[PDB]
This record gives sequence, structure tokens and C-alpha cells, in this order.
Amino acid sequence: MNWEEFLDPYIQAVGELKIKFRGIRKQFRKQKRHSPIEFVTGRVKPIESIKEKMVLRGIKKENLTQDMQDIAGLRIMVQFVDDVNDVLELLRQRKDMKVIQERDYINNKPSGYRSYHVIVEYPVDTISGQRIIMAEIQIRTLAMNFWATIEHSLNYKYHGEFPEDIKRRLELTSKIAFQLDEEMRQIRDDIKEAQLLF
Repeated sequence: MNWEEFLDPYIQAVGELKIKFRGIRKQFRKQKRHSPIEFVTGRVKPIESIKEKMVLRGIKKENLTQDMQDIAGLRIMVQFVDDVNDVLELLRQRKDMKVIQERDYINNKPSGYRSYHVIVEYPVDTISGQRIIMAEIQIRTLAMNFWATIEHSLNYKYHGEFPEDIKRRLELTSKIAFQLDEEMRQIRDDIKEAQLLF
């Protein structure tokens, strides 16, 4: 396995997806409207994480491109829970990628992980030709991302097997995350209105 080469079209894809997705927000703002997207991050999944996923899901290297969904990973940070579906409508109507899988972890008991996962096939032109790669786009509130980022690191270290205090701290914290979001979305029309006074 030569990773630097295999990974090249995913590095490119993250870069293009970043600039494409950051332009949705520019468009809304130029039209002086509320933007469903607040900002956008993204990175190629590290070589070690790919190998683990390969061991865990049983994906051979010859089947990486066709079978692994989240090598390129993108994050669309939205302000309100409600903004997720608007980001979704936009993503589904794009023609430079095709949506091939959605998974809703937002309606997913007011507690635990909260996020929305979209897998897209993205054609990337390289110097040796076109490659169809898969990218995982996660859509999140600021609070959702705050928690998911923390739970994810703790998780690595403990390999999913949490102490008791951690466990209940993660759940407690998770419910606070939800409350903050649940509260703000209710006055969301009002906040948007205030911000639209630029």
C-alpha cells in the first residue's frame, strides 16, 4: 500500500468541497438572507484510522475507494437545528456530486450524540484521470459539534469502554447540549431577524 498516492484524490476533494460549500453561505449573505451554513471544516481521515476501519468493517485495500464512505470527511456547522434540513435540500439538488446515503441522528430521547450524516459520490479530476470518491458530510450545530468532538476523543482513549463518572458526565453534558439548542431554536425567527440588520 502506497498511501500518499491513494489519498491524493481525497485531499483534492476536501479542498474543492470546502470552497464549494463555503460559497453557499456567501450566496445567502450577498442576497441579504439568513444562511443555513455558518462555517465549514474538513480533513482527510488519517492513515491509522483508515486501517482500523479496514480491520473493523472487513474492507480490503483493493476495495477502499468503492467501499469506504468517509475517507474524505466534511463538517457543515449550522446555527439552528432547523437549519439542517435547509442545508439538506441544497445538498440533494447539487449536480456536481450525488447524494447516496443519509442518516439522521438528530431526532435520535433528548440526549446522546446528535448529528446528520450524508455520503456523497464526488468526481475529482486528477492528472491521471477522473476518480469517483466518497465523502462523509456531517451537519451539526455548534453545540452538537462541541459535544461530539469531546465524546469522540474520550472514546478513542477508552476504546468505547467508559468509566462510570465519564459515562454519566457525557450523558449529562449531552442533555445540556440539547437544551441549549432546543431553547434557541424557539426564538430563532427573532434572532435571525436581528442579525439581518447588517
